[PDB]
Amino acid sequence: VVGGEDAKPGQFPWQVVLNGKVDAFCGGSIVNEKWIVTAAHCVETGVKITVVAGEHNIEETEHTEQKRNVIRIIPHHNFNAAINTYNHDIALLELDEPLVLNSYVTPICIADKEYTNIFLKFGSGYVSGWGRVFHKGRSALVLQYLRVPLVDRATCLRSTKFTITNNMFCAGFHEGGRDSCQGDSGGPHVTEVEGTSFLTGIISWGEECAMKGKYGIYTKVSRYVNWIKEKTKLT
Amino acid sequence: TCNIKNGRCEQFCKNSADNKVVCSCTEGYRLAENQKSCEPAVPFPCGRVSVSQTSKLTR
Repeated sequence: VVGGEDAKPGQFPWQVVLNGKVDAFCGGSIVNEKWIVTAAHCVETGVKITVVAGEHNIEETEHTEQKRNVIRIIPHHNFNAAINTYNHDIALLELDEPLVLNSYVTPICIADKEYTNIFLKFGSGYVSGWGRVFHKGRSALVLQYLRVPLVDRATCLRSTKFTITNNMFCAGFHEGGRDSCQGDSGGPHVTEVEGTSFLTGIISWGEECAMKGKYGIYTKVSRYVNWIKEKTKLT
Repeated sequence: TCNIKNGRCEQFCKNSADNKVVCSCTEGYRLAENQKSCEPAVPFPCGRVSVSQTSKLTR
C-alpha cells in the first residue's frame, strides 16, 4: 500500500498474509475457520502456501499469530480463460487445521449479491496489506491500510487501454499518490456498514502504483458471493 | 419500504405486504429487540473489531 497508514493491532482481524517461494507475497481474507479468499493470480497452482492470520508486524510478534498450511486451492474456473486479462481474479484456500477465532482472527462478513453491490456503492472502502509502500520500492513491515473512493465506471474505462470487465471496479484518487500495490493482491477491499465490515472487492491489478490518472483495479466480489458460499461450507 | 433509509434496517431489508419491512442480519448476528438492529450471536462474529484498541477509557 502506497500512501496509507499503519494499522493498529487487531484493526483488520480478517486480514491474512500468504507466504511461499516468496515471503509475504500476497494477502487474503478469512471467510471462516477453514477458508481464505484471495486473488487467483497469487496462487496459480504449484508451490506450497502458508497462511498467517493475526499477523501485524512481519518481523516481530505479540503471539497472536496462527500459521496454517493450504491443503486445497480453488481458483475461479474462468480465471485464465482469456490470457493476460486478470478477469475473475479470485481464489479460495482451504486450511489444514481450523483457525481459532478470537479478537485477532475474525472472518470478514459476506453479504448476498445485491447487498455487496449496495455496500460497494456507498463509495468508500478500505484496502490493506503488506505490499509495496512505494512504487518499485520496499514492502511494508507493519500492516498498512488506506481508504479509497469508488470511481465511476466511465472514468475507470478511460483511465486505461486494458479492458475493465463487469467483474472489476476502479478505486483511488484523481490526483493519485494513494493506492494498493504489488504484494497487496488477494487482500481485501472492505466497506464498513455501521461498525460491521463486508467484503466488497479483492485487490487485483493496476499500472504501476499511485500514478495520477490511474486507479487500482479490484475484483468485484458481488459477482462471486454465491460461488464463495458454495465452495466454503463447513461440515 | 426498503426505499428510504434501508427501511431503517441496520443490515438487510426486504419489502413486505402493505409497505411493511422485514429486517435481517448476516451470519453470526440476530435481529435485535427493535427488529431493526443487528446483535452479535457468537463470541466472534464477522467484520467487527473487538480488541477495542488502546485501553485508556472508562470501559
